[PDB]
Amino acid sequence: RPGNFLQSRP
Amino acid sequence: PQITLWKRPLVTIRIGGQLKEALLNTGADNTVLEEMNLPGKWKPKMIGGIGGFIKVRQYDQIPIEICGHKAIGTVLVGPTPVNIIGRDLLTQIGCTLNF
Amino acid sequence: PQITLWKRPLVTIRIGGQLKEALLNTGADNTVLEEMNLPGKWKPKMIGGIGGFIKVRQYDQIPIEICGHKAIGTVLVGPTPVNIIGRDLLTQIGCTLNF
Repeated sequence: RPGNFLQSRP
Repeated sequence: PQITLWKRPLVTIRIGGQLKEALLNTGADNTVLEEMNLPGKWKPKMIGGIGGFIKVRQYDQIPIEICGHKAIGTVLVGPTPVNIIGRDLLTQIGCTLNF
Repeated sequence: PQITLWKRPLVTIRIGGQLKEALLNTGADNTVLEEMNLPGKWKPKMIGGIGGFIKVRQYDQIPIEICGHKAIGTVLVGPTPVNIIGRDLLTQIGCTLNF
């Protein structure tokens, strides 16, 4: 199960 | 109120009358929901995460309720592993990171 | 501090005498740093999120200063786009989410 939900805009 | 980080910071959200679980995410610029149907105009965007990039659809001015707080703004929809409430909406609902 | 979320929460970190910048990420279970040389034994892991998975190396009992708060813990090292302080170490430095 994934655990790193870094997210960056366009 | 005040949320520990000993476990994942998961909260119920309500969007279009559906209840969803979502992660309060300071490491996300934007709010990204798993695939779902929303009304109105959209534009396709590419977002990056830890393992690479994904395509999402951007929808603007969508009403969401996050842990009791009404918000209205931009929602990206795509193949995220978990629903994520990112800084755009955390700022709307008054959320800070304290230590 | 009470860090506001108008901008990415990037903070000073110090590890092994090196000054770096990291993102405080409530959406990350664990702390993962860009490739760097650390001392001691390590074990390969995979970590995942948006975009899929990456291979990292796990080091134990690494001292790290985060915003001047001292922590000691497990640090993953690998090809993350940005240095990330996850909940493992956010908890040690006393971090809460407050709405």
